[PDB]
Amino acid sequence: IIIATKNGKVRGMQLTVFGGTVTAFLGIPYAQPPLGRLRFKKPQSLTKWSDIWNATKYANSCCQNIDQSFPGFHGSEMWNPNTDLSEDCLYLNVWIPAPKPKNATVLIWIYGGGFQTGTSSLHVYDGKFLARVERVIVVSMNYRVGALGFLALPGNPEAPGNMGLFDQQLALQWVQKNIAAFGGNPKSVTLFGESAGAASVSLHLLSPGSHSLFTRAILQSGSFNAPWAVTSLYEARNRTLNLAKLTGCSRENETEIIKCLRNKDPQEILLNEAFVVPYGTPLSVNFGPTVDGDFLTDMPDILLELGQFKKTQILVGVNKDEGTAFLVYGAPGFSKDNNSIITRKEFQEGLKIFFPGVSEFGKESILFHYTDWVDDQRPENYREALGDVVGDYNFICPALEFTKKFSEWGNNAFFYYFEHRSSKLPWPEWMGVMHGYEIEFVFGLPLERRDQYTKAEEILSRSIVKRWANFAKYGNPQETQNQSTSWPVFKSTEQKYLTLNTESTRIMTKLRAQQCRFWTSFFPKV
Ligand SMILES: *[C@@H]1O[C@H](CO[C@@H]2O[C@@H](C)[C@@H](O)[C@@H](O)[C@@H]2O)[C@@H](O[C@@H]2O[C@H](CO)[C@@H](O)[C@H](O)[C@H]2NC(C)=O)[C@H](O)[C@H]1NC(C)=O
Ligand SMILES: *[C@@H]1O[C@H](CO[C@@H]2O[C@@H](C)[C@@H](O)[C@@H](O)[C@@H]2O)[C@@H](O[C@@H]2O[C@H](CO)[C@@H](O)[C@H](O)[C@H]2NC(C)=O)[C@H](O)[C@H]1NC(C)=O
Ligand SMILES: *[C@@H]1O[C@H](CO[C@@H]2O[C@@H](C)[C@@H](O)[C@@H](O)[C@@H]2O)[C@@H](O[C@@H]2O[C@H](CO)[C@@H](O)[C@H](O)[C@H]2NC(C)=O)[C@H](O)[C@H]1NC(C)=O
Ligand SMILES: O[C@H](CNCC1CC1)[C@H](Cc1ccccc1)NC1c2ccccc2-c2ccccc21
Ligand SMILES: *[C@@H]1O[C@H](CO[C@@H]2O[C@@H](C)[C@@H](O)[C@@H](O)[C@@H]2O)[C@@H](O)[C@H](O)[C@H]1NC(C)=O
Ligand SMILES: CC(=O)N[C@H]1[C@H]([C@H](O)[C@H](O)CO)O[C@@](O)(C(=O)O)C[C@@H]1O
Ligand SMILES: *[C@@H]1O[C@H](CO)[C@@H](O)[C@H](O)[C@H]1NC(C)=O
Ligand SMILES: *[C@@H]1O[C@H](CO)[C@@H](O)[C@H](O)[C@H]1NC(C)=O
Repeated sequence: IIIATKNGKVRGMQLTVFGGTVTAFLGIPYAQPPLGRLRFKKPQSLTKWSDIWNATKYANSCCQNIDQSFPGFHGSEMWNPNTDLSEDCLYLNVWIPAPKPKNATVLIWIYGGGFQTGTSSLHVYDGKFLARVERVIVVSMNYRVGALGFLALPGNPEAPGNMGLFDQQLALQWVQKNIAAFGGNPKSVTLFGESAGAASVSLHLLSPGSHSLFTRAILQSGSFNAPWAVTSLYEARNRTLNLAKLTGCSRENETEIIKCLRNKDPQEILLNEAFVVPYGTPLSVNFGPTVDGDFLTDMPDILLELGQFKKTQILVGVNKDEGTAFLVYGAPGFSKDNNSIITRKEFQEGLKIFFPGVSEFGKESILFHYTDWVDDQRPENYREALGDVVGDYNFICPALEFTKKFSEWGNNAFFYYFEHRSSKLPWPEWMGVMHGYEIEFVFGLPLERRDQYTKAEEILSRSIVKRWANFAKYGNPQETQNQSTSWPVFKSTEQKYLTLNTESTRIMTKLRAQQCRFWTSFFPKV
């Protein structure tokens, strides 16, 4: 099956999914390759081609550093890129149902990875199940990460910043111009992403250039007001200058530096990205979004607080154990290969790792709020406390605060709390319901009866997929049929949220209330 797009014909391939068929278009280009003089610049528009572009395999992933902490371990390596790294990486994928739909709701995925890593070709991002089961069209794109996607000299178009966000945006534009030819409805587009993907989604709700490119938004374990999500104009300059010094590209003509950095191999630039931060943490975002004055006209907390954003429905949520994944990438006494019972002194040293530039008093205050023990004798007390600290500060409390702020301007919001630990999850049991391990269920992998998921997980994925699709299609994430628990809207007074798990789906109120008052009211003062 061949589809004419605005720049030429693309050839797809046919997949067999659950005694049915999905048509996949893998690796459609959506921009000029950002090579040569185009490196660091905004994405540029594609010239027409006259042949039939063969979009039958995933394209190159964007250049990025690889996580090497656990060679050969599936828990880490399932996130590493699975196509060639290349600067020539601006491509996207389309999964359309067979038979070709008439006017199908579109779902556009934006992956995470700290704005430094990630790729759409990952196994847990396979959109074929969603196309098959719910008859939506699924789209995902590669966008530039790390310095190549977010190096910033504010105002200088040679490296203005937010390039990777503009990559995402050009891809949203491609869906507006072309998805009708695939049987998709450009007027029913829902963005969803996880982690830095989710924070990207939240920034598309703030960027005026994106408002007409989508209908609704879903934010999984991430939002722009998370402390790791935005780099300051200060740090972006200090980081850019450090990179120039590390590469021997220190000049004075601000442009003669970009020229110099444009003659370096991608590998030299990736080498030096690690040391532009003076003190890194497991959550360091060396090169991320900035207030460029183009994609983002003001500091996003101000836009949020004053209601300057797209008015539409949002779906937001977090996992029970967001913080534990990061503990084994640096904290003392932690190991994925033992139960990581840490002492008080280990805990204290762990705060220095995750809060390097924070005062003695700031760290004491974290210790104080999180070491009032419901039982003071439990040996896991400090191990659990450190994960909760990292998770509440870095994910859970910023997401709650985004949802409160956003819903105060009249729009329906739905909040979930994911607390099912995958039965195939390769990390140890003390790490719990980890960051990123709801994605399997959102994409419907447990629906594959061949895998090792239980029947309970098939049913739970089955409802999540239904709820997500009903949110994309109708702005209302109900499962109206198998007598499901009704998901209430998140109001700033009541703060009702839905818990997702295999046993019992319940309505609760005011998640992590005590913890988030500390992080969102007090801690910003220090
Ligand atoms: C494709 O469907 C659209 C209508 O879909 C709606 O879009 C949003 C308003 C969303 O919020 C939901 O209500 C729906 O999913 C049809 O759009 C029409 O397009 C013509 C121009 O082409 C325009 O003049 C009409 O006003 C549009 N109708 C509406 C209700 O906005 C479109 O006709 C459908 N195309 C098909 C079925 O081929
Ligand atoms: C802003 O940048 C300076 C310079 O960073 C140093 O050089 C880079 C190439 C890279 O290797 C960094 O890791 C270096 O630290 C920072 O100042 C340095 O601070 C460290 C300790 O904090 C000190 O040992 C160095 O001698 C300092 N060098 C210089 C030139 O000042 C500075 O900390 C950065 N951040 C801030 C907030 O100023
Ligand atoms: C859990 O393991 C950590 C990490 O040690 C590594 O993993 C072990 C499973 C084993 O293979 C070690 O040889 C590895 O180096 C332990 O932390 C170490 O503890 C010792 C003494 O307490 C200390 O000298 C080391 O510096 C620590 N290593 C670190 C912090 O990286 C930890 O004690 C183990 N805990 C339990 C409960 O088993
Ligand atoms: O391998 C990172 C975990 N971090 C540690 C840094 C040293 C590599 C993560 C991939 C992963 C691992 C285990 C379980 C689930 C996902 N993906 C990113 C990331 C990559 C590089 C730099 C910063 C970040 C960052 C920052 C905040 C949130 C998420 C992430
Ligand atoms: C594009 O693909 C055309 C048809 O390819 C068919 O499917 C692919 C996946 C292969 O398995 C091939 O053997 C099949 O015939 C080719 O005829 C054409 O040459 C290709 N063009 C380019 C530029 O690759
Ligand atoms: C070093 C190593 O691979 N150790 C063990 C792994 C991992 O520690 C965990 O899966 C989390 O990493 O898990 C087992 O205990 C398990 O119960 O399957 C078997 C294996 O010996
Ligand atoms: C030097 O900087 C100026 C702006 O200050 C710029 O116009 C000029 O092009 C730069 N030099 C070169 C060789 O590009
Ligand atoms: C509802 O239950 C039936 C089994 O009785 C199942 O086949 C179907 O997939 C379920 N639907 C949803 C949306 O969970």
